[PDB]
Amino acid sequence: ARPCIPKSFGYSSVVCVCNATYCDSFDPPTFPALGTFSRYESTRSGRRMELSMGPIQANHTGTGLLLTLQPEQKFQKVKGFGGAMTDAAALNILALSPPAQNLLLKSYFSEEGIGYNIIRVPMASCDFSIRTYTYADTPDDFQLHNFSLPEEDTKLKIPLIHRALQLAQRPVSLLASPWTSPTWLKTNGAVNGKGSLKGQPGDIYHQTWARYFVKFLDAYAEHKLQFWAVTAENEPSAGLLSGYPFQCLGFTPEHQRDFIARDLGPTLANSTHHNVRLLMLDDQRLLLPHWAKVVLTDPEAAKYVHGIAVHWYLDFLAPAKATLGETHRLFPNTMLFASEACVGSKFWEQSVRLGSWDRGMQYSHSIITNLLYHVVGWTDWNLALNPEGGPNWVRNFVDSPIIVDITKDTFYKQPMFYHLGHFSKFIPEGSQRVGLVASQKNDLDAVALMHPDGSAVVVVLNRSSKDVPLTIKDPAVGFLETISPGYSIHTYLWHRQ
Amino acid sequence: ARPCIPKSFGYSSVVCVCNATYCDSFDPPTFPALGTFSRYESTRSGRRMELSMGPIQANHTGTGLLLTLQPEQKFQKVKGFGGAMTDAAALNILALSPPAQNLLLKSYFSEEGIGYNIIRVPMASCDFSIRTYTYADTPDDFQLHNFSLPEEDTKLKIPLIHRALQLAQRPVSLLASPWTSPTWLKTNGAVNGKGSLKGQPGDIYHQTWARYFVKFLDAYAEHKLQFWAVTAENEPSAGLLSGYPFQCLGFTPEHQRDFIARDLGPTLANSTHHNVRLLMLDDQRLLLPHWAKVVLTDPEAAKYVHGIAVHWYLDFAPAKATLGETHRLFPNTMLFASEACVGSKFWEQSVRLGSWDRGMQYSHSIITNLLYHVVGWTDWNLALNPEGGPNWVRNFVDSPIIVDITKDTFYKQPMFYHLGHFSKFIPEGSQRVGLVASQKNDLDAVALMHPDGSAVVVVLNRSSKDVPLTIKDPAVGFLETISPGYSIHTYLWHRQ
Ligand SMILES: *[C@@H]1O[C@H](CO)[C@@H](O)[C@H](O)[C@H]1NC(C)=O
Ligand SMILES: *[C@@H]1O[C@H](CO)[C@@H](O)[C@H](O)[C@H]1NC(C)=O
Ligand SMILES: O[C@H]1[C@H](O)[C@@H](O)CNC[C@@H]1O
Ligand SMILES: O[C@H]1[C@H](O)[C@@H](O)CNC[C@@H]1O
Repeated sequence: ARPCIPKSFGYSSVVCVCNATYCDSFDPPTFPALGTFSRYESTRSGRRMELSMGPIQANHTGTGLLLTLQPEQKFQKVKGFGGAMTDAAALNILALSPPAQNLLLKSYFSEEGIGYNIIRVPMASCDFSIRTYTYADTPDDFQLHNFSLPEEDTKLKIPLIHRALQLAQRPVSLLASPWTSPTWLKTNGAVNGKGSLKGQPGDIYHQTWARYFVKFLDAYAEHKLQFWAVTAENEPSAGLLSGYPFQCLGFTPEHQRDFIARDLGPTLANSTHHNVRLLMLDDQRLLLPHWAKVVLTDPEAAKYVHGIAVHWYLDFLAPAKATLGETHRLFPNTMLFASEACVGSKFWEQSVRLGSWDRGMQYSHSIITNLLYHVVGWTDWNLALNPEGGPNWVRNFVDSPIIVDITKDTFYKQPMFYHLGHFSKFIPEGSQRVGLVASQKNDLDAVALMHPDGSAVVVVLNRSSKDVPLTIKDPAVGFLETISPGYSIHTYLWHRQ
Repeated sequence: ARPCIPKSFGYSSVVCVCNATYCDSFDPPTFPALGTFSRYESTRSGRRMELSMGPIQANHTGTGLLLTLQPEQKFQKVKGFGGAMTDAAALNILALSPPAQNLLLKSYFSEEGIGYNIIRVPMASCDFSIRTYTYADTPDDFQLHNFSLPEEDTKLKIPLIHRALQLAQRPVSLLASPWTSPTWLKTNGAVNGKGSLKGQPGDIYHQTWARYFVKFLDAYAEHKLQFWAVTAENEPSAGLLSGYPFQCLGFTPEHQRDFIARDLGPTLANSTHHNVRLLMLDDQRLLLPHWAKVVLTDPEAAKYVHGIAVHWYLDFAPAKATLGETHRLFPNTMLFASEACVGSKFWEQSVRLGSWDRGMQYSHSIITNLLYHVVGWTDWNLALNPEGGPNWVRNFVDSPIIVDITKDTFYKQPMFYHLGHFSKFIPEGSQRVGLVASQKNDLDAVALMHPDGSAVVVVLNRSSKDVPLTIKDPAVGFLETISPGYSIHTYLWHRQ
């Protein structure tokens, strides 16, 4: 429908420029006829999810790299893909003119964009906020008589969420996560730094905090928003470290276990929101499988836990298999879910690198490794940031797939946006990842899934500089002859009957 | 003989203040009779390797955790402990007046201090230099006729090293590591960034680079200094990273494999320096076991590799899966910690004067290393200024001694004493042995056997609670003690 308007900022690749009247968009999706495949291509050299089609060949010799589909090797089903509606993201989106806001939201949520179906919502303030607040800042208000949603929710977050759901291709799932409790529930009486809930699981500080989840959900329900899930706490390990700079609330895995068992599970289970799922951890995978053991080998906490949530930030010093794989080995019936990722990365590179192809590859690299190790979904951090990677009240600036330039009523779609798009647009909720074996050692990253309609989707990422010729075999159908260009990512689709 | 002069700077504990006429020091060791032990204690509250003594008796009065010496279980033998004489360390030491310099050097190398017996020496410049330079900056000098040592070596590093050896109670070993080759040998023609050697193992570029190691060893040998070992490159993986900010030289594990096999191994071994050890990796431990499998399964490379050098940064990949697994796979190739440092969280503060937490990080990681077969442990810069500098790129990192040029004073941090709890009492040749815990506890502990047969046990308490403790020697009896919250003890006793 409309192509990328490219612009260079002197990094490895370009961004796609959008404004009030223009943004790159897709045509409505069409089924490739049986015996054909669809290919979506993005390249460092400038191609941005271009649609092309080819034949599936009945025969193939000799020769070189072959990746064979295994429809009988069935693994996890997919929950979905999305990002976080933080104070910082919402504030940036709304600072644009209304027509630019819509193109922005369609890019993420529409069928003319990348079909996101998860939105993470912080419960009150985090570091990507411009002030600290919780929903119950009256000291010692154990009854939560003064619990209320501030404007951050009622004027920025919630209206943006509604407009996304309205644009949305697919049913959208909301995920909620707290950074800090009110400061009077905490041993250090501050939103940041080392500190946890006062007293012990089962007591009034613990029961009040559990009740605060219920009040949060009650309040969102009044604005016609239902949650798919909540996490027990964002990065519980963070609140264990002295001088921790921004909002946190410390739990050892034992504390989380008992908090879930005593307070948070029963409270949620006895509320009108009993169907909301609870995910534990919500922190770096380096904490697995230990954290999952402590919590899930206690059946009183296990009965309340639907899933384990993981953060991507390092990560690089904890190989998937030893963390993600082991945990699945031990609790195959507790889903793994990536609830937060950003870049990053690095201490000598700027927070925002407009046009960075490398950062795009890190996303898709991580998404593929995640899928290969059982993870059922993936959630980017901030949906939009400014060219500084903010705002952020502790200046903890990071990058985002969409960068808003408020003076120019313009936004930039980075490579990360598209690299994400290669998964989000084409893997709906209910897809099942399947086997895919390589006939020879290669430099590609690849993953195959089965769409709920029976069709196939395979994503191939090439992080080397060299083109790599390859064929994908599907026994039901034949052979896709293709080439993977250096510094590219392709998604391949085709019907099976 | 002289106690710590404490000073607080607002962090969890104190530094010890030393200057031209005063520094904290030890008396010569003694050999207490069988049935008595010596304890060195440092606490966050202020004690600094304080010596006391007591009895190891036949009756067991304690009721809590029991640690039993098991001398029959024998593990790795120790190579030693030390730190890096970088350009920055040397500049910092040399900005003190002479008598202050001596007290500093004694703190680390002397019997009166902590008994260091390793020095790592960068081969030309790294980030802790105040300028970029190699030993062969003149382009296209493939025979290296113009190879030479600048002032940083001949005026700063080398004199300091000679003096450290004059003072040292023990034989000191030197370990050398390159950050970058001459830039005209690299794919990118720069000192930093994504770039390897040009061409391929075997060719003129590789041959020249390998010869540069020999020229370096010759040059130091003219200064009457011999090396124990060299690493094949500092952080080879760094140079695979686009825009890497400081001096680097990229090798994939295969490239390191082939460079050692074809060039570095043959050249070193066909030189008068054939006894110098070669250590591979010299990088984060997350690269293990993989890097070890690639290099060490090719017999042509393996025959040249004495050991695997690891950095601790960047550790927070577990010990078992890296060090444990690498030892299982290659049990006759020593593991050695070539560079350790802290390591500041982004809300810090590269230098935190008096930080007890950083102390604990050092001793905790030394203990973990000992429990996973590592034979040696090298700190990074011997000394830095209060800004954690000089560093030509950016400072991130603290150091056990902080020099204040303007007051002719230097500060010994908790890191210094945490290292000392080990380096002072574990000489080269010491062997790690069993130490069995009777019940789950929060302590970190390790036992070793001195070459003279005596026991050394280090007990670290990272919790805030006092832990009542009994240590048992099957040969002697029971030692009743308490490990206070936020403390580190070293226990020493004779076994016959
Ligand atoms: C919007 O973008 C297109 C560039 O594709 C351009 O022709 C149009 O003028 C832009 N609008 C504004 C207000 O700059
Ligand atoms: C050096 O340290 C000792 C002990 O603290 C002290 O008595 C002396 O004054 C110090 N020298 C200077 C110049 O302050
Ligand atoms: O608040 C999040 C930070 O803003 C994000 O940059 C990475 N760290 C984890 C935290 O949950
Ligand atoms: O030059 C070294 C750095 O100065 C040290 O701070 C951390 N490790 C990376 C490098 O090998």
